[PDB]
Amino acid sequence: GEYFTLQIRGRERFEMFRELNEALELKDAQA
Amino acid sequence: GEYFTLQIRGRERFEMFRELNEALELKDAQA
Amino acid sequence: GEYFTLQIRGRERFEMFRELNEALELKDAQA
Amino acid sequence: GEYFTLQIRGRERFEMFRELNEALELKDAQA
Repeated sequence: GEYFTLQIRGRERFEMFRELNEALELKDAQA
Repeated sequence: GEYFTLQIRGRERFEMFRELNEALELKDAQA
Repeated sequence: GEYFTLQIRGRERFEMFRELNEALELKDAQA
Repeated sequence: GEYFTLQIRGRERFEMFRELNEALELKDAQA
């Protein structure tokens, strides 16, 4: 369990990955 | 709100997308 | 190497995964 | 066109996003 940084270039593509990470984070917030 | 099919070639890559869809689906199952 | 189907519900989210698959497919088209 | 950082927790999940970003980056390297 470690923390990694994902620096991507652009703006819209970064939002796509942000959505996939938004649901995963929701898993940790499944209370 | 419609249903779309994503047919990908390979096997491991398909699992990656499956994980991103596993959390999104978890959002719908946030009960 | 097999073919799998990824049926997702919604419309915008499907586009996100479509982009990640658009680049991967571009890898196979790296000629 | 800007640069954003995606800090995710874990280790395997970060690899998944790294793959989707590996192909996108390959698009910029389509020479």
